[PDB]
Amino acid sequence: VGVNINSTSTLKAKFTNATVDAGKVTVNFTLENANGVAVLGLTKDHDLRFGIAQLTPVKEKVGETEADRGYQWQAYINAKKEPGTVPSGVDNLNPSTQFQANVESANKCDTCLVDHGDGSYSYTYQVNVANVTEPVKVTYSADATQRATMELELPQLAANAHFDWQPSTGKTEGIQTRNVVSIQACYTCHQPESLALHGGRRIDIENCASCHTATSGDPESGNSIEFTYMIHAIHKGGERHTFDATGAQVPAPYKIIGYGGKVIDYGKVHYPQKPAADCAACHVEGAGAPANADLFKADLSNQACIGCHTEKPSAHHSSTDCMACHNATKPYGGTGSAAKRHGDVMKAYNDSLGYKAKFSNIGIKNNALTFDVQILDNKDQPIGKEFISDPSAYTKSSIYFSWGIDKDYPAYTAGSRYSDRGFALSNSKVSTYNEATKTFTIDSTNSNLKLPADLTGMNVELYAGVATCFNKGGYGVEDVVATPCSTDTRYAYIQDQPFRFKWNGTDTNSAAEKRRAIIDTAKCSGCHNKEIVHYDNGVNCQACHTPDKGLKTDNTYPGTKVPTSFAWKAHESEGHYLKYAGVQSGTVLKTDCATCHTADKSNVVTGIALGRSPERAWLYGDIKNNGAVIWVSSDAGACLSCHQKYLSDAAKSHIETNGGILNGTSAADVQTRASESCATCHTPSQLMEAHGN
Ligand code: HEC
Ligand code: HEC
Ligand code: HEC
Ligand code: HEC
Ligand code: HEC
Ligand code: HEC
Ligand code: HEC
Ligand code: HEC
Ligand code: HEC
Ligand code: HEC
Ligand SMILES: [Ca+2]
Ligand SMILES: [Ca+2]
Repeated sequence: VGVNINSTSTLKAKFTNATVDAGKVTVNFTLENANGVAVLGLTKDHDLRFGIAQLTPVKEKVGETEADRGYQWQAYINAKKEPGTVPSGVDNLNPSTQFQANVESANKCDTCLVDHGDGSYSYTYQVNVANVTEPVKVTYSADATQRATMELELPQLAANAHFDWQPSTGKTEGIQTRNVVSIQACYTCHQPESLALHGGRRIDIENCASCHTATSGDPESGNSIEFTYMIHAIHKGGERHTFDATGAQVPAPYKIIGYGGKVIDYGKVHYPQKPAADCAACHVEGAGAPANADLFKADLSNQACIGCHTEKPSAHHSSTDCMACHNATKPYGGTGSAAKRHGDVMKAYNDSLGYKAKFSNIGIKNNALTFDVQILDNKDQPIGKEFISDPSAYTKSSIYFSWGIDKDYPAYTAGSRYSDRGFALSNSKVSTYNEATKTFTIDSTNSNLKLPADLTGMNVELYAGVATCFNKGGYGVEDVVATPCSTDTRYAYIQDQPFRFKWNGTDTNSAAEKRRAIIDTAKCSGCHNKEIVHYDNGVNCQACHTPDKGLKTDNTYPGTKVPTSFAWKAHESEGHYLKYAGVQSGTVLKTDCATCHTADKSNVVTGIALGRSPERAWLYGDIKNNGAVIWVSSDAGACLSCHQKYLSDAAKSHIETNGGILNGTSAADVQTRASESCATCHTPSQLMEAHGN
């Protein structure tokens, strides 16, 4: 007739209805598995807890007036907490008495929970919601929306459930809500486990909001743990700063002190988004978005701003009433609302999404490469050289010519390096600017380019690693627009696809051969947003960062020599493996190859398919012979982008027994002795399972 709770591998809790009788709350809910079969045997002695809160309209008296704060969750269960253990030698703390909302455990009431034997249950709260005054007062209103929450922790799973309803009417639809964000936006950056918080027993956003209330804080740090403030502060991370009385910028890390005085220092957090002002990463709007998704522009909260900017966001700030000056209805002189000012930041990047390069007159003059190039805005109009950016003296807006782009791009040797195939628009030796057409003419004559003997049949590419200058928002600045580069401007890379074709000697109309699918760049962009690190015209890093690219010195690494390949840069990046980095939440784990690599509709990681480029030879350093230049076969070198440092003898023999090379003197040497059969066993599916997926 049903299935026992202590045996079921899946569980779904659903509230059906709720009732309030003179402060007495009774909720009704059902338990079911994935198939929908009733789950029986839930007792009070299971890790079963319940919360109850009101969505209360809040006004705040700020001086001689009241400001609307919208609706805030107020739990009926709160406790007053004096600070427990506070660690010493830890800065940025201010221990003080704080309130904390809580749930009530069912095991405290012998007659509160009823099993109906059919998969449905009824729970009567131990708290009376009619007159809660201490330690935190909640003025009950039957017209106000109430939220019941339940959390359940079993051996095999943890479950949450919530229920919003209006007591006066019994409506669950068409009532005041505070549905702002969705867990799906969080999952764009977060491993689901990294958001299974506390015991791993708290999963749903609605549960978070029910307990992380505006009146709650951490006693041992003195920090607010209000849902909005906390999440903002956390993600501002190491970029959270403030200004003292002298007007100097000082770090303001958000720290939470917990059990035994342990320190979670969110100053260690590095938010991956560039720029970091795009609210939409969490505040998603559109079809299927939460009802109140536009609350981040309602301008009803100062705490919300303070979460990221603190109370002194500049040397010139003195008042803390953020909404008095930063709003849309009646802004302060010289400034604007958050939406507008944050909008100013985004403007340059949003514009650059419509910026592209137009190539023309491609050919050969005196056995040298030549071509014309224009840089277009989002009106399809050319921009002057004054707007073209040179970010540094070593990083310049340049055009990069590539060949063998369907394989692994040109080899890193004299004449075919990124620096040999690149041409800066500001370098008069190779670049000439026509002012009447706003067009650059490039000639490879005065360079170190070693063009292949015959380009016929080759899949070539012209890549525009180009950025454009824009002004910044600020006092009295109404609009952010393209601005000739200066000491006060900022740059943003243009965003287009590299121009690719098959060389025939006559035209650029013949399509080029496609390279294998390796990574899904939309995944890259999901976490990083507009740009990643440098040369951020899309994700075309593999044009410079080749498998045979020169070794780099890293004194913290065995042999003091590390590769510089694209795969290495991504596989080795600290933020891609947050197990012992950051706050160790495992938010990003490189072990999950589907984080970056291409996967089909059936969730098969096709991007890590082996043996698709047998002719490839990687460049590594021998961790024994002081980072001595060695050469590694195709599939092995892909594995050694993570496995090199702690590599065992048996593992080495495993490579070699199966056709692998780990001691080449050259690439040709490798191709001679290489005969890999790795794709027979190490398949995409078994590689995922081997890494814990
Ligand atoms: C009440 C039953 C809560 C629920 C539901 C959620 N949180 Fe929680 N959280 C709660 C308290 C009382 C505290 C203070 C702990 C302290 O040391 O003072 C916290 C703390 C956090 C933190 C800080 C770091 C940490 O404790 O590890 C975070 C990041 C946090 N809470 C997140 C969080 C999330 C995402 C929740 C929904 C899944 C959530 N909390 C629910 C109380 C309660
Ligand atoms: C994910 C890391 C977020 C980023 C990026 C931004 N916000 Fe946010 N915001 C986040 C959460 C979890 C919440 C609470 C949702 C809830 O159910 O309560 C919020 C809420 C806000 C609010 C509303 C505050 C209130 O009315 O009480 C505002 C005004 C707000 N956030 C502003 C804001 C802005 C301007 C952002 C871009 C700079 C931004 N947020 C980013 C999580 C995240
Ligand atoms: C974290 C998700 C934030 C929230 C919440 C708020 N702001 Fe913000 N702001 C954030 C970033 C990453 C930046 C870019 C500057 C930086 O610190 O890196 C900003 C910037 C501003 C600015 C200046 C705009 C500019 O051109 O630099 C203003 C005036 C501003 N922010 C105001 C503001 C207000 C009023 C907020 C509450 C509604 C608010 N911010 C929240 C990150 C975050
Ligand atoms: C009127 C007295 C204001 C109050 C109250 C707050 N802000 Fe402000 N802010 C104000 C002006 C005139 C300016 C300069 C114009 C501009 O848009 O930059 C600012 C600027 C900021 C900034 C950006 C500063 C910088 O990037 O160097 C931020 C991040 C900011 N304001 C945030 C902020 C917060 C969090 C506030 C509440 C504590 C707040 N402002 C109040 C005017 C006024
Ligand atoms: C979320 C699961 C991510 C995906 C998908 C990608 N990256 Fe990432 N990356 C992420 C984080 C949290 C960080 C740390 C940010 C920091 O400032 O330290 C990073 C970091 C990088 C870096 C270094 C950035 C820097 O030094 O400024 C690089 C070069 C990088 N990531 C590359 C990269 C590429 C090419 C990706 C697509 C295959 C990609 N990342 C995806 C989180 C996430
Ligand atoms: C040629 C114009 C390049 C493009 C396109 C990309 N990178 Fe790069 N990068 C290049 C050089 C010559 C160097 C210095 C030596 C080295 O190989 O390390 C770098 C450096 C990096 C680094 C480390 C240094 C740093 O700034 O953090 C990283 C993490 C890196 N490169 C990653 C990276 C990514 C993600 C790219 C696509 C957006 C990318 N590079 C493109 C040359 C070139
Ligand atoms: C990419 C831009 C992210 C988005 C979208 C969200 N989060 Fe995030 N979060 C991100 C990083 C890089 C980190 C640091 C992780 C580390 O281990 O260093 C975090 C951290 C958190 C935490 C703290 C977890 C812990 O202390 O154990 C929480 C509670 C958290 N993030 C919550 C959260 C929510 C609710 C989001 C949706 C509104 C969300 N994050 C989105 C990066 C990103
Ligand atoms: C994002 C941080 C990644 C994670 C997570 C994983 N990989 Fe990756 N890998 C990444 C990049 C940017 C590249 C190079 C892309 C390019 O254009 O050259 C790679 C490369 C590989 C390859 C080579 C595939 C081929 O040549 O056809 C393999 C086989 C590979 N990576 C394996 C792999 C595994 C097993 C992972 C889980 C442990 C994994 N990758 C995660 C970026 C990222
Ligand atoms: C960085 C993204 C990696 C790439 C590329 C490859 N591997 Fe990996 N692997 C990586 C880590 C951090 C770990 C440890 C896992 C853990 O939970 O601690 C592993 C582990 C394995 C294992 C299992 C080892 C064990 O003792 O059980 C296997 C069998 C394995 N890796 C194989 C493998 C192969 C064949 C790869 C090239 C195709 C490869 N990995 C790439 C990180 C990374
Ligand atoms: C079937 C006979 C396989 C062939 C062909 C290849 N691999 Fe393998 N690999 C296989 C198993 C059953 C295991 C785990 C047990 C073991 O004997 O190691 C592995 C392990 C690896 C590892 C992980 C080593 C470690 O984490 O210490 C790596 C890095 C690895 N294998 C690489 C590799 C390469 C490059 C291959 C093609 C030349 C290859 N393997 C083939 C099964 C089989
Ligand atoms: Ca605490
Ligand atoms: Ca965790």
